[PDB]
Amino acid sequence: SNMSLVKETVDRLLKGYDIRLRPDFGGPPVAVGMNIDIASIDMVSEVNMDYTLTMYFQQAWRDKRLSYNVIPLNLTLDNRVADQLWVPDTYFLNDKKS
Amino acid sequence: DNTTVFTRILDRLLDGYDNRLRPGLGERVTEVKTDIFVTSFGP
Amino acid sequence: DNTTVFTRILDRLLDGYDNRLRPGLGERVTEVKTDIFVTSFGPVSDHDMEYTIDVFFRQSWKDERLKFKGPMTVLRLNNLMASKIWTPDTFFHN
Ligand SMILES: *[C@@H]1O[C@H](CO)[C@@H](O[C@@H]2O[C@H](CO)[C@@H](O[C@@H]3O[C@H](CO)[C@@H](O)[C@H](O)[C@@H]3O)[C@H](O)[C@H]2NC(C)=O)[C@H](O)[C@H]1NC(C)=O
Ligand SMILES: *[C@@H]1O[C@H](CO)[C@@H](O)[C@H](O)[C@H]1NC(C)=O
Repeated sequence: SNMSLVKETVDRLLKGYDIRLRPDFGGPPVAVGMNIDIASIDMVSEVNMDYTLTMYFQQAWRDKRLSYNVIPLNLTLDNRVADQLWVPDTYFLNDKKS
Repeated sequence: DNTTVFTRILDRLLDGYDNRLRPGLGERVTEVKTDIFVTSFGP
Repeated sequence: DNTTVFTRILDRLLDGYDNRLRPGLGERVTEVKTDIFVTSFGPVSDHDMEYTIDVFFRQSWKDERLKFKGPMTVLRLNNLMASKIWTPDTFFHN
């Protein structure tokens, strides 16, 4: 079945996957493209000199190890598999509580 | 041994289950039926 | 395919590593070379007699159990490797 095929593909992808190493660990840098879809800017406080903003922060890179050529559909996995992939260590320098 | 047969059922139920794929990943569209029961409309 | 060789290096590093023992437990006193980079001196709360400060707290010790020999000189690893090795338990006295 198609479901078993996708499960086999995903299990093959995550097998032998080292999360400690970024894509191209011994080669050129990886390019991480950013998008932001600002939902709202809640409060602009003059007494704390801060401002709260809610955003849809999206990043897009290219990992060659997560490449499959069996199924032709763009897989959408549960949000818990992100604890088993490599994701860039992005941080906001001037944030206080997020 | 009723707990034993129910443990066997629950173990057979998650045997080979992938919780990263929605039901009918490439063969259908999932249909989530929703409902809300407001216990308290806050301030 | 540097991924496989670097995975092998990492697994050799953590193979036989005990993160409950400081580096040089028997014949040495560990020397932690610290450093601070204050990115922003926060508002001094006069009511609470406190003050906030946002820092880049840097530490650096010498661990002889993490010597390797590969193509790269410095392994810029992920922040999740830092939990499998010994790291000093610096706490702020105040
Ligand atoms: C700070 O952020 C990190 C990374 O975003 C969080 O690490 C994640 O923590 C969760 C919960 O501890 C981990 O999930 C656990 O996975 C194990 C399997 O190893 C499973 O047995 C547990 O039941 C649980 O599901 C998750 O793997 C981990 N992710 C990474 C990349 O390490 C951390 O929890 C955050 N801390 C706080 C205080 O927000
Ligand atoms: C996957 O996404 C790309 C870019 O959004 C799109 O061009 C392509 O058609 C998608 N694949 C499928 C099967 O829809």
